[PDB]
Amino acid sequence: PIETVPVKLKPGMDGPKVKQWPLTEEKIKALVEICTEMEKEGKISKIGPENPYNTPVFAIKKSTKWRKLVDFRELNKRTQDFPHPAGLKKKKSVTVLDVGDAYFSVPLDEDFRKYTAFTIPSINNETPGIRYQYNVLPQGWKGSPAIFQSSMTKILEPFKKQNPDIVIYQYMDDLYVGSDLEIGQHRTKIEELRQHLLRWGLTTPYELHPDKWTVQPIVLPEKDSWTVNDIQKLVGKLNWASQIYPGIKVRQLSKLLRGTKALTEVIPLTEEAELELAENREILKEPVHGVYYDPSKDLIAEIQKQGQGQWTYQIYQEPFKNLKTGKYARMRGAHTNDVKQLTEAVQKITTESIVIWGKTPKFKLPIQKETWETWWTEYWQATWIPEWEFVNTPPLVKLWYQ
Amino acid sequence: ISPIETVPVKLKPGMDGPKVKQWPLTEEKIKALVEICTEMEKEGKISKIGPENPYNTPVFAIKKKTKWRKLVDFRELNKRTQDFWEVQLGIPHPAGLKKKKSVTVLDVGDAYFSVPLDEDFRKYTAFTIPSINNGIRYQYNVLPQGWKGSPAIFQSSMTKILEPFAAQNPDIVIYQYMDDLYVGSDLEIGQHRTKIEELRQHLLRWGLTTPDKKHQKEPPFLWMGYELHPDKWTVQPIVLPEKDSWTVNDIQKLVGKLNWASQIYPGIKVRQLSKLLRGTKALTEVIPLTEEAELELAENREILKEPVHGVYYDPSKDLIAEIQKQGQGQWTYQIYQEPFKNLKTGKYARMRGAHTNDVKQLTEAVQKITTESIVIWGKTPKFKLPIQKETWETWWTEYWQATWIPEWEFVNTPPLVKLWYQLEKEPIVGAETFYVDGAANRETKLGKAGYVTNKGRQKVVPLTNTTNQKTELQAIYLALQDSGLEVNIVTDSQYALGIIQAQPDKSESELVNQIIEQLIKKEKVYLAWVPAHKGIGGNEQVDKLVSAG
Ligand SMILES: Cc1c(Oc2ccccc2OCCn2ccc(=O)[nH]c2=O)cc(F)c2ccc(C#N)cc12
Ligand SMILES: [Mg+2]
Repeated sequence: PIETVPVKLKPGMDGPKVKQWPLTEEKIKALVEICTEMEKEGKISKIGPENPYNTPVFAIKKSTKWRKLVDFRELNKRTQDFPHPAGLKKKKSVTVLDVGDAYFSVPLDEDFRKYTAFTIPSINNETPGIRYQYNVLPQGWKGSPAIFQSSMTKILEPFKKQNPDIVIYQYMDDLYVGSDLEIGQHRTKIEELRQHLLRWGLTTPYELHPDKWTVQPIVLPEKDSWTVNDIQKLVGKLNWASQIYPGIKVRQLSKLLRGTKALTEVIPLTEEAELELAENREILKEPVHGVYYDPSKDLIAEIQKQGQGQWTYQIYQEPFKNLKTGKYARMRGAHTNDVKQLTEAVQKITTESIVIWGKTPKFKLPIQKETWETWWTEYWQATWIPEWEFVNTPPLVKLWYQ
Repeated sequence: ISPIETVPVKLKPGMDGPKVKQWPLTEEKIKALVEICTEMEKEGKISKIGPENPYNTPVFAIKKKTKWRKLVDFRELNKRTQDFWEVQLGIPHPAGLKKKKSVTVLDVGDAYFSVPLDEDFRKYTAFTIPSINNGIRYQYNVLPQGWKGSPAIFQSSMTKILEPFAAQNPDIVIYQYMDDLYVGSDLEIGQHRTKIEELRQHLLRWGLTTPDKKHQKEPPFLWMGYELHPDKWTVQPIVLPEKDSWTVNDIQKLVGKLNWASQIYPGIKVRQLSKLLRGTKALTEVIPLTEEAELELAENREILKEPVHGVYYDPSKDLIAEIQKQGQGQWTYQIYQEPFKNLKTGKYARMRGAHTNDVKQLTEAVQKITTESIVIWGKTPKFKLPIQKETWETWWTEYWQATWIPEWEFVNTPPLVKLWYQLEKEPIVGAETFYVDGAANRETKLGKAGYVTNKGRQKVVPLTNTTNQKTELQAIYLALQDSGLEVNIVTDSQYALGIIQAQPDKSESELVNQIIEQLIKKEKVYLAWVPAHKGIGGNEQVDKLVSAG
């Protein structure tokens, strides 16, 4: 492994200089233990003040043992050099494997190491933070799987030879393994792959079913008795859906409210209006016409809090052109909260995004910036980190995707 | 003197050293510079160099009115040198300091000049002492004062130097800040003085002098706008100027000092003054003071009339935070461990939006306190809050945005944080149904707000100098005014709907405030939305009534 791979940055671009977030004494202590041990193993080294670069670090749990997560988003943006199977989403079962440890077998380009610099913060600015840089390929850096790619192909070659119908896609520190086998057979094959990797010195210390994923069809209410207010809600919703589905009409439904009525007045569904509603229920069954994925455009994920542990989400690239929609739910158990559910939702959506298109979406999070920045690590189990921003957009979007 | 290893320094890629010519100086300054530079050359701090050094940096000598000082202008060199790991900008907060029995302040004399400078970089520090006819060439061997790399490299060097002594003395706490060391311990005063002396000699072995006498600084310590006493801390005396006219700059310094005071003086209100500062024009122009700003400043003066202090931190005791309302959108808080012994205080008066409510602002205040607590103590405090579980739970449950509420105990201390009103979730039976609409001409700015009800009541009110949004709000307001205690309201305005559904209890606009007062006076209000220009029924009548005219 003596031969390091020369890594470059995009022309006219300097290394990352991101602020290290303040941490609790617990997390700092954990990071000090972890980095002490990593230093003893030659994985990282202490650096002097001539290194101006910096990358945020966090302590998570992923087990009871603390794990160290590095936010290489900026470095990833500033460093690039060099595929995704479309059949992965078709498979019945898909299992994710952590293969990040392998990266610590390969030395990092000496001239590039300074860009991986990070800081363990002190409490109350008592001392300057403890600064390190990486000597090996660090987890979370998009350069690591790229450099290790040949070795990975080498190790996986026999298994792929044995199992031609099994799909293996790599994203960052993760291996996605998809099969159409029965669940027991699937998990057995997964374990075989695990033991193969292990016996070839690749330590691997979460299974999905994309066969059930879909774009949620818009659902219209069903009532025994309709009030004026109900018909108003229905007409508003159908009007909203008319931007996406062209054949939707509301004339016969809105006709039932002609005049100036009290909101609570009970209105009988005439034959024509019920016909129109039925037709509108039928057109909402078929998928949208002209929506296609563009690999050159950013993926955008919006999320709405629905209450009672329910969260809706949409993935699109252009407005009103949803590539995917969904609804996430969590059993309360009194141990849950908004931040936990939102974090879990973000991770699930990101996973689905990776499986389907092979990249992470840009999130619009319905939460205050500082709150998210404070508590997002508490439930974060993934090794990757998507981009995100913070928004409002409450007013009608909730009840329509509801 | 090279026991201290040097930090390798490079120029920015593609840049060469500075060649700023030496400005002509008077004979006296030349003499002073010659003597000082001979004394520094004698100490090994600088060296005379050959003729083939192409680089130059202007040098000057002055004595601020007895002693002479050499100042070097390293601006060009600094612009041409690499970046370094940013030196500590943030200072420790006094409320975070753990009470020690013994405390010592060590000032390092000639800090920068005691640390060697990277060999290959010394040629770029070249400066010239002017001859009378036309000169003597010099270069630095140590960290120059005013150079870009000096603070960080001195910092690093000091850390590495301190590592062994700290290794052999884990019972001694050493803070490092600029050219100062702050040493604390719980040993007996005598053996504490002994440990201090050991540290002094150790530093002297690396070429770092410390105060030779009984250490020059004694309690209380004046430091970065703070007074550090043995058993307490406070802020240095805040003097608020009294002027007839106020400029932007004066107001900025005023809110600056008030901000500074707020960390220990409970009750400080800066909001109206910053509202005055909303004029982000030049700092020259005169800003007329609002009555609210006058009152605010007056109250601040009344608060600053009394001396206040804070206590130090004890890791064994719990961390507790309390929050009280200060009136219109302003909040104050106290962080303590002992019930009346405050670690520190603070404020929160951000709207972050045109409209909000008490519970939202309270939650935001809690957020700010949480962040600050993590920064200062490395932990989150327990919260004693003037709000009941039913209130907050209802709010965060109905709140469309995700929020994090800590474990807290309800302290009954008026004014309590409450929901002044709650919109209905279902339409109201028996209540009159107002279909409302507002319109405005986007050119003449003229408009009108109107309603039509199911009882057959219709009305239109004229409006001058307005916009469509404000007319929609105006229409909602009109429906509130002319209705009974219960009322259903239907609008086609997503804007107005969004403003009302957020359920604010305070606003920047007086119209929204009036609407709020009305909503409070009501018993049941249900707001419904319909798409405009869809001939819904009720909405079409008010549109035809008000949209065209
Ligand atoms: C003197 C001292 C400190 O002292 C401490 C040094 C090391 C560890 C713990 C300390 O303080 C705990 C709190 N405290 C404080 C003052 C006192 O008199 N007694 C105390 O118990 C800590 C600081 F940030 C100082 C910052 C600037 C200056 C100056 N000039 C002196 C400081
Ligand atoms: Mg309108």
